[PDB]
Order: sequence, then C-alpha cells, then structure tokens
Amino acid sequence: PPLLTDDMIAAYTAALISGTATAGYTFGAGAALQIPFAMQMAYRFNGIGVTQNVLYENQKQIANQFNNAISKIQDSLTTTSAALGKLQDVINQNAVALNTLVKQLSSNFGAISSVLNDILSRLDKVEAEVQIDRLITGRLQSLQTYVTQQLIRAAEIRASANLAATKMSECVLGQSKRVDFCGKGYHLMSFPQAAPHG
Amino acid sequence: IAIPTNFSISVTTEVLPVSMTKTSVDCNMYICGDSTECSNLLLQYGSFCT
Amino acid sequence: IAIPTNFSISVTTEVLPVSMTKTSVDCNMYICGDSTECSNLLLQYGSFCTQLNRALSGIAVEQDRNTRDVFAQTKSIYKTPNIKDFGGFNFSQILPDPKKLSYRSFIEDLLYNKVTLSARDLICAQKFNGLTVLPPLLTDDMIAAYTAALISGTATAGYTFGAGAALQIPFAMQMAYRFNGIGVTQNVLYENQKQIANQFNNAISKIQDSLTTTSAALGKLQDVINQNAVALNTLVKQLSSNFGAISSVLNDILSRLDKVEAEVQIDRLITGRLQSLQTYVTQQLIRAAEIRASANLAATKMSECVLGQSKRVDFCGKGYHLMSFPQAAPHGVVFLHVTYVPSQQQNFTTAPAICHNGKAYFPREGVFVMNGTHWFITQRNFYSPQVITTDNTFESGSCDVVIGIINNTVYDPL
Amino acid sequence: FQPFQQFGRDVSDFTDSVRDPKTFEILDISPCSYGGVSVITPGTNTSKAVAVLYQDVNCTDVPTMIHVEQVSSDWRVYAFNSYGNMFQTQAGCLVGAIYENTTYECDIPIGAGICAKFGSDKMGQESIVAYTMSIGEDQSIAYSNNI
Ligand SMILES: *[C@@H]1O[C@H](CO)[C@@H](O)[C@H](O)[C@H]1NC(C)=O
Ligand SMILES: *[C@@H]1O[C@H](CO)[C@@H](O)[C@H](O)[C@H]1NC(C)=O
Ligand SMILES: *[C@@H]1O[C@H](CO)[C@@H](O)[C@H](O)[C@H]1NC(C)=O
Ligand SMILES: *[C@@H]1O[C@H](CO)[C@@H](O)[C@H](O)[C@H]1NC(C)=O
Ligand SMILES: *[C@@H]1O[C@H](CO)[C@@H](O)[C@H](O)[C@H]1NC(C)=O
Ligand SMILES: *[C@@H]1O[C@H](CO)[C@@H](O)[C@H](O)[C@H]1NC(C)=O
Ligand SMILES: *[C@@H]1O[C@H](CO)[C@@H](O)[C@H](O)[C@H]1NC(C)=O
Ligand SMILES: *[C@@H]1O[C@H](CO)[C@@H](O)[C@H](O)[C@H]1NC(C)=O
Ligand SMILES: *[C@@H]1O[C@H](CO)[C@@H](O)[C@H](O)[C@H]1NC(C)=O
Ligand SMILES: *[C@@H]1O[C@H](CO)[C@@H](O)[C@H](O)[C@H]1NC(C)=O
Repeated sequence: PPLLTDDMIAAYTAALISGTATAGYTFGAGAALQIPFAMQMAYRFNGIGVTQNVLYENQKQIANQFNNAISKIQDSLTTTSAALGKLQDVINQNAVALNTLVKQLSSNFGAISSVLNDILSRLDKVEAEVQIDRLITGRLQSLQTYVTQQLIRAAEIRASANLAATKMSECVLGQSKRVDFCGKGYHLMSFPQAAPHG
Repeated sequence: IAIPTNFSISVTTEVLPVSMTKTSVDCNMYICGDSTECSNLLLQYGSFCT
Repeated sequence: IAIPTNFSISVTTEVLPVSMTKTSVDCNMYICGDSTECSNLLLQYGSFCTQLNRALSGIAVEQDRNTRDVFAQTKSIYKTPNIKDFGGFNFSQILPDPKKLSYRSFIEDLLYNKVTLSARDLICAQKFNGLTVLPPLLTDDMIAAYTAALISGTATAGYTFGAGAALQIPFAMQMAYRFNGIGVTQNVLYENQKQIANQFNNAISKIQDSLTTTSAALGKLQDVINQNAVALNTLVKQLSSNFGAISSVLNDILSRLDKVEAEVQIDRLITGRLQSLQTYVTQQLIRAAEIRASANLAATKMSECVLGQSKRVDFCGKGYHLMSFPQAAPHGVVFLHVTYVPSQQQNFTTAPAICHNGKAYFPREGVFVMNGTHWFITQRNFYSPQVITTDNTFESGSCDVVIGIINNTVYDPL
Repeated sequence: FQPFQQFGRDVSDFTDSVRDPKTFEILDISPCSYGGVSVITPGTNTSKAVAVLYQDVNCTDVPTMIHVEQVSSDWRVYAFNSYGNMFQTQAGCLVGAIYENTTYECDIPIGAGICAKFGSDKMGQESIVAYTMSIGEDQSIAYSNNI
C-alpha cells in the first residue's frame, strides 16, 4: 500500500486551495499575507496586461461567468469517460503485467513438464537436474523481463511526476507568463484536485 | 488593426500521472515454491534475486 | 490587507548530479580466463560483445558531453580580481584565493573532502577480469576555472555577458536593478546598503556551518558514487556460480573431462556470464538516462539562474530570486541561490478605489493603505507609504458603481 | 598458507596462488596480459601512424607488464625510450607521439585534459602530437565603482 493515504492528499489539496484564495500567491514565498480576493484578481488582471478597471466595473459578470464555467466541469466530467484514460492506462498496465507473469509458469521451457512435482516423482536425482535447470532459467528470464519493463515505466512516471511538481510550483502558487504552460489563453490562477495515482 | 471589445473566462482541465502501484516478489516461492530439492539448485545460480 | 515592513536575505543550497563514472569491459577476459579453447567456443555466439562495447562507449562519451554542456557556458575565461571591494559584499569565500595552495575556492574545497570517492582488495579482482575505469576528460582544475570565470564576471559585469559582450557596471547599481526586478523600488537598497552587505556576508558564512558539521546534505551526490561500486562488486562475484555445471572454474572442467563432454558444461557458464553482462549493461543504460535528465536540468538551471534573473516561482530558491553562484563538486554541481524574503507584517485597512468628486481613481503599482489617520499609497512588498497625488493614480470612469469605494481627496500639485 | 593448503582462490573464484609440490614454496599467478591498451590513430586513408596508450601503469616498467622478451619484433619499438616519444601523462603514457606546449582545441580525446591531433607547425608533418586542451582565453575585465 502507499504511504500517503487519500485523506492526507485531500487535506494537502484543501490546504493549498484555502490559502490560494484567502492569502494570494505570496504564502508560498515567505509568510502568508492577507488580501481581499477582488484586489488579488485585479492584480492578476494587471499582470495580464489589461488595466485594473475592467474588473471593478464588471465584477458581477466575472463572478457569474466563473461560477458556471466551474459548473460546466461537472457536465464535462460526468458524461464523458475518455478524459482520464491517461490515468486509467497506468492502472491497467500493472494488472496486465502481473497477470502475464503468473501465466508463464504453465510453460515447459523445453522440459518434459511445467510441474516440478511431475519431474521429481518420475525421475531420479541424476537426470532431474538437466530438466529442472531449464525451468529455473526460464522463470529467471521471465522475472528479469518484468523487472526491466518496471524500471523503464518507473523512469517515465518519474519524468511525468517532475512535470507535475513544477506545474504545481509555477501555476497554483504563482502566475506564469510562459505561453500554453497552464491553459490556453492568458493564465490567471490554477486549482489542484487530487486523483487516484495522479 | 484588430482590437477585441469583449472577453470570456474559461476553465481548462488537464491530467497527468504521478505514481504507480508498488510491487514485491519472492523468488523462492515463484521459481520453486515449497520444493526444497530445487532451493539448493537455485542457490547455485548466484545473487540475481538480490 | 497585510504588508511587510522588513525583510531578510537568505542563501539556499541544493545539489544535483551531472555525470557518473566511465567504465569498460573485456569479454575475452571476463567470460574466459585466458583459455584458448574457451575463446573458440565464445567466437560461435555472434556479436553480443560488440554491442556491449558500443553501448558502454556511448555511455562514456555521453558522460563527458554532460559535464561539457553544464559548465562550459562562456568560452572566454575572466581573470579573478585581487580586490573584493564590491560595495561591502565579500566574495572571498566563493572565489579562489591569491597564492592559493589548492586551485579552487574555500567552499568547494570544504565539500570536496565531504564526499569520499573511494590484501584481498576488490580492485585487483576487478582488474584481473577486464573491468576498468576510465578517467574523465575534464580535470577538476578546469571545472574550478570555469566556475571562477563564471563568478568573476557575474559580479563585475552583471548578467549581460551571457547574452553578448560583457558590460562593466558597479555592483550597487546591479543590486538596484535586481531589486527593481523583484518589484520593490531602488530605495530600500541605497538607504540600507550596509545592512544588505552585512546580512549577505554572514548568510554566506552560515553555509560553512551548514556544510561542515551537518552530514547527509550531499547524499544524492554520494549515491551516484556508491551505485557504481556496488554494481561492479556484484558483477565480479557472479563468476563463482556453477550455472548448472560441475564447477565454476573452467580449469576444473577442462582438466577432468574430454573435449566432447566439455562443451555441454562450458556452454552453461558462457550463457550465465553473458546474461550477467547483459544485465549490467541494461542498468548502466537506465542510470545513464537518469543522469542525462539530471544534467539537462542542471544545465538549464545554470543558464537561467546564473546568467540571468528568473521570474519563475520556486525555480532557484524559496523566495524572490536575486542571483545564483555555481560551485564545483565531484560528479555534480552546487548552486548558492540568493533570495529575498519578507519577515515582518502589519495589518492595514485598504480600499479598491477613491472617489474624489464623482470620478473614481485607481492606483498604479501599489495599493491604498491608511495608517490610522488618513490614507496613503504604498507598494505591496515593502511598507513605504507615499502621499496620494494625481501622478500616482489615473482617472477612469465614474465612482457611482464600485464595490467598496471610499470618499477621499487627491493632491493636485498646481 | 595452511599446512595442508595446496592452492589459494580469489573472491571471483580463480587460482591466484599455488604451492609447488617438489619444493614447498608459494608462487603467484597473474594473467600474462591484463590491463587496458588503447591505440590512437588518424584515418587509414591518411598516412598510417599509431600511438599506443597504456591505461594505468607507470612507464619506467612497460616491458615488465608487456613481456617484451616474447612479444613480436614490431612491438618492441612501442615499449622503449630510444626516441624521445615516451612521456608520462595522468592517464598512463603515450608512445609514438610528441608533446607540445601550445594549447589547441580538442580533436581526439585521451583523458585528463590531454588530446591528440595529426600534424604540427614545427620538421614534423606526419607525426601525431599530444597537447593540453584549451578552455578559452584570458580576458581580464576591469572593475570600477563609477564606470
Ligand atoms: C460580453 O460577453 C458577455 C457574455 O456573453 C455578455 O454578457 C456581455 O454583455 C458582453 N459585453 C458586451 C459589451 O456586449
Ligand atoms: C529588519 O531586520 C534586521 C535584521 O534583524 C534589523 O537589523 C533591522 O533593524 C530591521 N528593521 C527594522 C525597521 O526594524
Ligand atoms: C571577507 O572574509 C574574510 C574571511 O576571513 C575576512 O578575513 C575579510 O576581512 C572579509 N572582508 C574582506 C573585505 O575581504
Ligand atoms: C492581524 O489581525 C489578525 C486577526 O485579524 C491577527 O491574528 C494578527 O496577529 C494581526 N497582526 C498583527 C501584526 O498584529
Ligand atoms: C499616520 O501618518 C501621518 C503622516 O506621516 C502621521 O502624522 C500620523 O501620526 C500617523 N499615524 C499613526 C497612527 O501612525
Ligand atoms: C461620498 O460623498 C457622497 C456625496 O458627497 C455621498 O453620497 C456618499 O455616500 C459618500 N460615500 C461614502 C462612502 O461615505
Ligand atoms: C623431490 O626430488 C627432488 C629431486 O632430487 C628434490 O630436489 C626435492 O627436494 C624433493 N622434494 C621433497 C623430498 O620434498
Ligand atoms: C582518401 O581521401 C581523398 C580525399 O578526400 C579521396 O580522394 C580518396 O578517394 C580517399 N581514399 C579512398 C580509398 O577512398
Ligand atoms: C609511479 O611513479 C610515481 C612517481 O615516481 C610513484 O609515486 C607511484 O607510486 C608509481 N606507481 C607504481 C604503480 O609504481
Ligand atoms: C615546454 O614546456 C616544458 C615544461 O614547462 C619546458 O621544459 C620546455 O622548455 C618547453 N618548450 C619546449 C619547446 O619543449
């Protein structure tokens, strides 16, 4: 089992969300400084390039459009079941790799049988050696292939986790000026949500 | 020149994996099982399982 | 709102590996121990060993490519100045000393012996079976010279020598420009320059205590050294395995059996030793890939934080990044990130805008903060209150509908 | 050895010592060609001239570790200091190449900041030379408080 249970990860995400909204992005670089949310959104709008005038004169429209743009994620996630395929194939690959390893025990590997009990109960000690060594070598090769593929998958997942860590560090508790690093248009703020294995 | 007169606010969802499941294996009960006749023979193959 | 009234300067240290040891193998010495009747049997297996040699040679070339990419950034070394009067900032600890006994600075001397690179010794057993270690192309003197040329040249020419030619600039004006790049004006520097210099000089000196007395701060850089030794020691011990043969020694088999019965038991040893070599090359390739990724990260950190000032949040240090200093390490690099963090804070009551006589006024690069009697304007990262004038604010729209707007006057200099 | 010891084994399980049956003395066994040997050459289309690098030995005792008394005749010229070409480096020594003091850009890497190339400006037109690689040139920028 993993060391961090899902409740602690949910607590981490909740502590990020409550603290991004009530203290701005400055809580991650030094201590947390209190600021109203409207002034923080005006500062982010000023960081985009537009002046801090289109917010205070249109604040109700911004709030109303944000509240149902958030609510559209409910329909985007509840109906469609293809957005988390990148998160589902990770689950599927381990099950497939574990299931294909236990089925290699039913192969002869050039011996008279795949069962050690059939070989040991029908042959004496001198000629059981040459037919048990084939099974030993085949099962060792079957283990080695699994270990190598697990190492390669671990490297891939480590690269993806490093990307997730720098995205969290630069977009949740900061505002990024890099193009298409978080979103499509001009980035304002990000919210992290806990997921199974992601 | 073209200059916008309005704007819209969008929310984008992107996912990416962080970790996989942790697994462990035991050679002595995978390669042989409970057979002590081949435990000594697996002992002669070195330290692959370590 | 909460606005800081003071600040502190901290130095952050992190390490990350750049390259690993280069190794080479000889199949005709490892698979067979000078047996002229084992070489002929090994010759009928194909070109597996040429594949292993090409893989190990590619890894060895990539290891030198990594340390060439990370450190060689300027291609024009700068002479270290003898004086260190940089406006009160002491650069003697991170720069090589005049008439030095060792050709590197004090901090990289102190972390050189912190890690350890190292009669039935295992080295002779490795050498007798074709396992050799190749020395790196760049010696540590040239790496120390590269780091010294980066330091002397970051301090005396700013960051502009990494993009074009070097431009001479005083150190304090560079500090004012970097402080302006943080977001705070160039006012807290010139009025508090002695405080900045005195805090920087002992923030640098605290790294000596953080690296000398406390251990396990370079474990990521020691594991790279340990893994190669463990992998090479576990490869030479596989030669004592029967692999289903009567003995692990070719001389016991060849002296006790005729030539016809010899191949059926030599083949098992040959296949087992070939499998061991395949495995060793496989984890060597995977570790080389991981080291390449870490070296690319080190190279882009070198490019973005030493040769410039980065606005990315938590890329070099914890707080607001000012500069970085590279230090040479065995099989790695050490970065000294100078950051700016606020320390204290004070509560204040704020307003979004001010309606003077029917028209709203919005601030520029600041917020509206009153101290208890009347309202002022100040920057967010430092409590420096200023009087509200017509130059600090801009007229836009009407004040009839603004959430939370207040009534106050604006100063007209006319 | 023990009083009934006959041969000694190694960690990698090979005989490195033996007791002589007639005269009870102990002899050591080492491989008669161990240690790396590298050959540095230009292209074969270019004029054929090679340099031999021994990996991690001193070069006052190259004939000890190479067994020159039973090696071929053309190998003896690469194991002696008759001509001024055998000079010691940090990564062993080079036989068949002359050292130069002027630094250049690295062409054929050898190790420990030493490279090799074909040709020279000194007369030598076919001998390969060995030099210390350059990491740039001195600039010596000046610092002032009001410039
Ligand atoms: C901008 O778009 C929003 C959403 O459709 C709309 O409510 C608003 O009236 C538009 N603004 C103008 C000036 O038409
Ligand atoms: C800010 O902190 C420094 C370091 O403790 C101190 O010397 C200085 O007096 C402080 N500034 C104020 C205004 O108290
Ligand atoms: C810099 O630090 C050294 C360390 O001992 C000290 O001797 C020296 O006085 C300091 N100041 C200058 C200007 O070198
Ligand atoms: C600011 O107010 C909060 C509660 O409103 C309080 O906890 C905090 O201590 C105050 N800050 C200072 C510097 O007194
Ligand atoms: C607020 O600032 C004004 C102007 O500097 C000063 O006269 C007044 O005493 C200050 N009040 C407090 C409570 O600091
Ligand atoms: C500002 O003054 C106007 C008239 O001078 C008044 O109608 C309005 O309520 C005042 N606003 C506040 C916040 O007192
Ligand atoms: C074996 O015989 C030889 C021949 O004379 C002799 O030199 C040697 O000492 C003998 N070894 C013994 C007696 O152990
Ligand atoms: C050697 O190089 C020269 C010059 O490029 C070329 O003309 C010649 O064909 C080459 N030799 C061979 C055998 O290809
Ligand atoms: C090689 O020579 C140097 C200096 O003459 C000496 O310090 C070193 O021990 C020698 N190495 C061997 C293996 O004899
Ligand atoms: C080259 O350098 C060596 C060692 O510094 C010196 O002895 C020699 O005179 C120099 N010049 C030549 C032409 O070898």
